Amino acid sequence: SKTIRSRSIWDDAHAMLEKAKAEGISTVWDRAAEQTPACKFGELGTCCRNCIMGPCRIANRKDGKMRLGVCGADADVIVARNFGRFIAGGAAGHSDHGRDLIETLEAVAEGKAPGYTIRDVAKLRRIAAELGVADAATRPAHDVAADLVTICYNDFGSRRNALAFLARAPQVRRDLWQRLGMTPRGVDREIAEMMHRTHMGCDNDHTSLLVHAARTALADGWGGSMIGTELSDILFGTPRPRQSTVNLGVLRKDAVNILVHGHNPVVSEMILAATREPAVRQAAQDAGAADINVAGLCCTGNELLMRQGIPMAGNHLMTELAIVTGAADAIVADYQCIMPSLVQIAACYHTRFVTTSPKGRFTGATHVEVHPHNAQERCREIVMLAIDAYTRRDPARVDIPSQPVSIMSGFSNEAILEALGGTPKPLIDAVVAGQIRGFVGIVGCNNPKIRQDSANVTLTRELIRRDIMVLATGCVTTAAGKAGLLVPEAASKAGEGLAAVCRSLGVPPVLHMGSCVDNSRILQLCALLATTLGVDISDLPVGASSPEWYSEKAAAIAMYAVASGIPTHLGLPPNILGSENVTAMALHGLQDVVGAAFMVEPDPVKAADMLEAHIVARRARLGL
Amino acid sequence: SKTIRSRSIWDDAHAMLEKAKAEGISTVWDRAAEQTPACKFGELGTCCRNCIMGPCRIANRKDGKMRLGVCGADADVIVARNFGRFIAGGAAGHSDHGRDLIETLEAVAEGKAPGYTIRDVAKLRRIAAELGVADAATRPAHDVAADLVTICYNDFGSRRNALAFLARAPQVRRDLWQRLGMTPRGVDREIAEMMHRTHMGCDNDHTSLLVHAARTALADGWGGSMIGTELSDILFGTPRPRQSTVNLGVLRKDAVNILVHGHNPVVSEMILAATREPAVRQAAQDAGAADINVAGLCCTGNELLMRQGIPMAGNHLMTELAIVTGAADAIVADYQCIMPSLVQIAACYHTRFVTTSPKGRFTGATHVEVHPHNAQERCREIVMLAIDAYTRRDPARVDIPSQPVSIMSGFSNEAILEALGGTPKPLIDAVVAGQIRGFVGIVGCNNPKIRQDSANVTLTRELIRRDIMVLATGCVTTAAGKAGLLVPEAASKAGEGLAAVCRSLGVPPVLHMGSCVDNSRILQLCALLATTLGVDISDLPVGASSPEWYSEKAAAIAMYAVASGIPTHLGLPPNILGSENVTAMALHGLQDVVGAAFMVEPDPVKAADMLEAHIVARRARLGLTS
Ligand code: SF4
Ligand code: SF4
Repeated sequence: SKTIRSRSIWDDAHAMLEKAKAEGISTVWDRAAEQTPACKFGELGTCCRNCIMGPCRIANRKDGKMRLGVCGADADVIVARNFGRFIAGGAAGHSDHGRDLIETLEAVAEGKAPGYTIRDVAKLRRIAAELGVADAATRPAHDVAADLVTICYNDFGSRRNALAFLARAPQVRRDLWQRLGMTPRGVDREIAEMMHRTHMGCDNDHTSLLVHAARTALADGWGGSMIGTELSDILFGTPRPRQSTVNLGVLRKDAVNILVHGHNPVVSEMILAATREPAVRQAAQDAGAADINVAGLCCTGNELLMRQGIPMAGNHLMTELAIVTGAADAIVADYQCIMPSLVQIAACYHTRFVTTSPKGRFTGATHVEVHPHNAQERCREIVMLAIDAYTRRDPARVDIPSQPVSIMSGFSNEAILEALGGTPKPLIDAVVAGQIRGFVGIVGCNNPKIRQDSANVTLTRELIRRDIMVLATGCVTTAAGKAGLLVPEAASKAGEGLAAVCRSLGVPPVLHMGSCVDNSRILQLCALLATTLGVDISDLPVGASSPEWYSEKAAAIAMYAVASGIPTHLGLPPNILGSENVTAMALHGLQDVVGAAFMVEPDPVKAADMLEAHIVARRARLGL
Repeated sequence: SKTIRSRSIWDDAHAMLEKAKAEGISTVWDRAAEQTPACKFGELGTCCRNCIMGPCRIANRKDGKMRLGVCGADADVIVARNFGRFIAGGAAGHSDHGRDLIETLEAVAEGKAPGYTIRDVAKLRRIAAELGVADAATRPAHDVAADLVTICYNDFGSRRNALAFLARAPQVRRDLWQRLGMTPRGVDREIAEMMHRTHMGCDNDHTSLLVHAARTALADGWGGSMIGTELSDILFGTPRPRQSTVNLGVLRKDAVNILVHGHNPVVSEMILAATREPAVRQAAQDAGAADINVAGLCCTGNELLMRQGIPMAGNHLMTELAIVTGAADAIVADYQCIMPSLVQIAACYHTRFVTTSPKGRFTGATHVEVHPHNAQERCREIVMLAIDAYTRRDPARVDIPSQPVSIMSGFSNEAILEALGGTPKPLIDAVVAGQIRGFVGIVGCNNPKIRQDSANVTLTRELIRRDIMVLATGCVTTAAGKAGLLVPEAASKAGEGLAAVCRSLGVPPVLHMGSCVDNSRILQLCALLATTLGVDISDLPVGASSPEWYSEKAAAIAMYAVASGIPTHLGLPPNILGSENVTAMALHGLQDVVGAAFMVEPDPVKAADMLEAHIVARRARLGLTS
């Protein structure tokens, strides 16, 4: 099938697309084909639905009609307001995730979270001292956790002048944010102000609207996401380099396969612990299974990969196909980027679709709500439902298509610095010498409009060939993994300088740094290098790219990378092209304001050319 | 012009529409006509733009295509998510307003707000004692204010189980909210969670989404709005009954006319103070003006009316027409519902359009940013700009069309209770006796799709005829005022029972209770009556109506009225009709959950029939006669 081949570059995707077609199961690609018309105005950003004087659409007509909304708003305001709410939704996704981590650490500190502990007490004391907890090195760990909880909760209040983790940014970058009015003050406050600004008759200046969009996204990267990353390491362990596998072949015919899906490790970490209890393992053996096999999907799978080495079944557009294998006995979901089509496809088989969060409700799903105080009990119940569903699996409909590909994961900043001997100096020297010319974080998703992982893999190959080290998060993890680029042996596919540095360190040329919230690790690493060198983040030879993005969260990540001084490439444009002024601001105007701008380029080789050109220019301004 | 007559019921609007037509000035009605080819999918709520796998539209096609979005979401999820974000935008409008009041009270308590004071120390001590401030009756006033500021800020945090003012609601209503998962916890938090829930692949159940929409709106009415109302009374005075005038005739040809527009009294109160300084009045007289005349627009005008008796120039669709009079020397705006067309229309005259808030930026406006620490200085500078613009006014293009209509305003709950002798008992006795059969809060805006104020005025007349007292806020204030219903003499236009009670108290049959944020006053009054009688708010003979609404803030008000147990009528439907399940939930399903539901009815007489039917049924459940 030429159509099936055009939808992905992977054999395991192709095999399940054939199977789904033979069984009459429609997938995300089929629904994408139906929605291709949609609305030109929605794509251009020139449709407004923010009050019922409208809806209004801005058109270019010879009679001059429909140039303004009923309230008088023009294309610039309407597009900027739509883009702002788009960003606020992405920031809110990371905000609630970070807030949930605070609640969990507070529950542990109060002794009200059976089965949860502080896995990394050393990191707890370090982070707490960094944020100003008195005597964080010597006081009882639960006292220290409670004080860190109070600081993090205060960043979710309305009385701070600047977020707590913002102190990591170099002084020149904080002074710039202050002059611009971009300093993030409260994680929830910026989201709430954006919704106020975008109400009819509030903020009607596209420049003002975009400035607060930067402030809202900065409250994510230096707030919601960074709190989520650091507290997750404290609760569940700081990642260290380890080996694992990826693709649909990680599912086992002889085992109970449980796929964790969503973003929150607070649930998936306890699911994993439940599968290790003797009575639970006995129920699986009583059912005829050889073992219980947990495999990861999306960001919560990335989290289990970084901290436990749990194999990854696939990324965004693989999620439906994982059920089509016939071996998915249960999907355990929390929230974000869980396509509701999985509920209907699970109904085609024996698969149980289990929801666990009060925020992630899916009509028709089996809801076993998980909170810290009952997670150990509830996650036990959830694994038992998976074992029961295993006994109802139809063996004739099982087809696990591929053999898993080996990967190396767990490259937190702590692991990176340890690999360098404890300081960033060897990394700076390699950059100064030109063996590593720069770094690019590839952090994108999948999008049905782009052949799955074609741009992710091509861009990754292009960059490491040019001695540009790649930092991979999100869906790119599975893409780079299946291409065999996440192992130390892949240095043979990097340039001479990068290959030599990788072989001397024993690391791959592509470092897996975690989930989408773990893009905050990349902010931290950039901030560390800039502070060490005494320059701004906008002076570093760095870049960010999302070749196949789709979600509001990806746009928020791109926005706070740009606002932090990181040139950011997107494979597809956001819904803003209906305003030339907003588009020019995103592509060019922001360069004069924050020292970086967006790039839109669907050709991954041309994308690599543009990212390299920025890296080269920044190398020149550093005198290298 | 038949078209001009069809656009409003008021003579002052007709004259300015005729004037605008001859001068080639397009108004909101003209732009509404251009946008009448409104997207069907946007109107039905079945278009989703929440990711760039889309946009997606759900259609009812013969070939069965486009039944689901690319992610698999159906019409129920897509409509419920769009409505949730719609509600969050309205709640965020009130949230930021209340937050600004907290900052102003904090600035006063620290002595960093020249020209601001605690105007109502007595209410400060009462509110602070109510929320748990230790020794609020005797401690220094600035110390008490600082502790109340801390309590209010904590409601804008993420560590509360329930908002502070939620304790006003009856226990039965709080227990119901708790079981349903509707208890509002943080003013900003509920807004943020709604944006998280409506992200792709998060909340994909329309019932769950609608329940959190109720929780988000409750964080407004019992949080952002209620904090805004009470702190505004503390900072600028608790309203008491007073006389004033309304309509475009409140503008004076011989004076410098300054129109305050927006929602925040922190700015308009200092503008008024600036126009009262002797040196500023001297510059106006030196320029040839008899005086400086401040007149109000929209909610900030409602606030100046309630606390200072400052006359109101007009409501939503009058804002453009006020500049067309040719006598508007300056518009001073803060934020919310300020149409950016005013900037272009001001450019057709001498009028200065001044913005004052970092949140309300308008391209091409004159920005003089106002904060508590510099408000006294900046507002003086702003009034001077108005005097200068007055000297450039074209006398030939001036046309102030009408004579002002007298109104009575200032009916805070404190004023109502004082008129009743200090307790609600005389009011309860009148309801039990059947002289006052029920209460309806009419809280709507204007909408170009409805002839201006035709439904607002007709519904108000229908209700008071049936002995149903009307509580008026927002744009309804100007509507009821211009019809002469905001004066005690209007008791002659009410039924026999309501007229007798009004004459016994000396009050109009329509009580102006303030701005849109002051709908929290109506929540407080309903909660007080329910608590006194030992029943739920859903047992009281009450209703709420928004016959001509348009904004997200209006939908948030309607949602938290319903969620609090108040049957709420809307003249126009929200963009939800593309989902029958969501529509059925809003119109019927919610009745079984929170004891009230939405009503959509564009006929104001039928709306009065439906509101009265609920009042009668609740009267029976209380064991009262009709
Ligand atoms: S806010 Fe303005 S542009 Fe948007 S729908 Fe309302 S009237 Fe139209
Ligand atoms: S969230 Fe779902 S329905 Fe909405 S645009 Fe994205 S794919 Fe389409």
